[PDB]
Amino acid sequence: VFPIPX
Repeated sequence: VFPIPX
């Protein structure tokens, strides 16, 4: 989930 790579 942006900004999270996963």
